[PDB]
Amino acid sequence: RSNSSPLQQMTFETSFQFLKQATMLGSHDELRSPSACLVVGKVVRGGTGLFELKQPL
Amino acid sequence: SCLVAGPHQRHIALSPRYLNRKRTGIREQLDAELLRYSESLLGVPIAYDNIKVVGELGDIYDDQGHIHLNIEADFVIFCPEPGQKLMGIVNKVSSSHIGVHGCFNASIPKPEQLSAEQWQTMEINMGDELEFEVFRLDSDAAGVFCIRGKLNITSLQ
Amino acid sequence: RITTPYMTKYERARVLGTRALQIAMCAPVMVELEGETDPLLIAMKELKARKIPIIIRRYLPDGSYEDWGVDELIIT
Amino acid sequence: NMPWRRLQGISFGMYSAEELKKLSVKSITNPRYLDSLGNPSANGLYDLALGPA
Repeated sequence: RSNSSPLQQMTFETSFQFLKQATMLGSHDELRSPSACLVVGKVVRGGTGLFELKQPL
Repeated sequence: SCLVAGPHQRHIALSPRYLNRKRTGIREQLDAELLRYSESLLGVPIAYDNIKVVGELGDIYDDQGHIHLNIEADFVIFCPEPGQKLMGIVNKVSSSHIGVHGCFNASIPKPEQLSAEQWQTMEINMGDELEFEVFRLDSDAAGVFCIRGKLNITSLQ
Repeated sequence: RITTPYMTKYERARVLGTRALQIAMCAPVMVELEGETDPLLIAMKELKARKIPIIIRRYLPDGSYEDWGVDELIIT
Repeated sequence: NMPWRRLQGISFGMYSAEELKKLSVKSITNPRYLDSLGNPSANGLYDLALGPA
């Protein structure tokens, strides 16, 4: 409950209570957890994905 | 005068094949694919891109191979727009229509002339029987921008 | 300017992967390949020669970032 | 050539109930959804405006 990720926290347990909460509070998700990053099809923010590559022109 | 210049920012995704040769590739297909083709974002025939530059760096996005970047380009454009009385080449006289610079095609549907003037099949005569088959009054305000070969519907009233 | 000078293993992995995905998409190889058909072997050959024009953009936990060159990074 | 656009954030809120309208292709009224042979009955749950199933 003391967690800043609605997409996490609903991939764990009691997903409908945590969805009702996140919905009646307008709770915003930053897509920084591994779960929130695998739900919307992003690259996790640890290990190999932690930096850019920035090909110079 | 159709003289127009529009500075616009576009997003272009360059292939890794055009790394050493970018300016070549920034145009090969990604800008030269709508060469003076009607634009709907701004109402623009893209004559040619005078200059295409990038403000700084390029962002390769995770699994994708392409290099995404921003292009600040000035489109030199020829804008015939409502509020203008243009000209038109008279080549073929028809009841359906009356089909500039040999490349801008113009149309004139039937009920757009003065109805005082009656027509003959071989050629049509206007009020004072003066035959005019030459660049003259053509005021287009209804414009097609969808069909592959677009139109320029000209008026005289 | 304050992060470690070496290239972490995750950075090596991602740089090799990206250079290989570029080579495979018909990118010029600056390493004088010698008959190998693997783009990952070519990417390793390039990393060993210090010819990779990529900029590792290390992100700090508050949004601030630091841009390092793959050349200016001690590969172990 | 991928979409190139990425997501930064997802917020959960409640729909107005007046903006759900215009998020609606048609109102369904026929209870029996299965046709005599197994096809979609017009104005039922399975319809051809709610998409090809």
